[PDB]
Amino acid sequence: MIDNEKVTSGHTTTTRRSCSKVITKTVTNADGRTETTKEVVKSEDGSDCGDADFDWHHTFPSRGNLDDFFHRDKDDFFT
Repeated sequence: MIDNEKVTSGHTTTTRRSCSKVITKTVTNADGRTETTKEVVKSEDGSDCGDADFDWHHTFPSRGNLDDFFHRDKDDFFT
């Protein structure tokens, strides 16, 4: 119903790399259409953002959850 993409309000993100940021949105429409938006950017230096990694992401067919937890942030205990 409502064949129209919502306004999709969101920070739209801006910084990538300094923190782990992976954006994959794959839309499969049984009508025969298929678009794939993929953007993997992982800090190539250091690798320690948000006390570990800002946002985790994962790989969903279209949308539903990150199989992790957005805004991830916690102390890695102490080896």
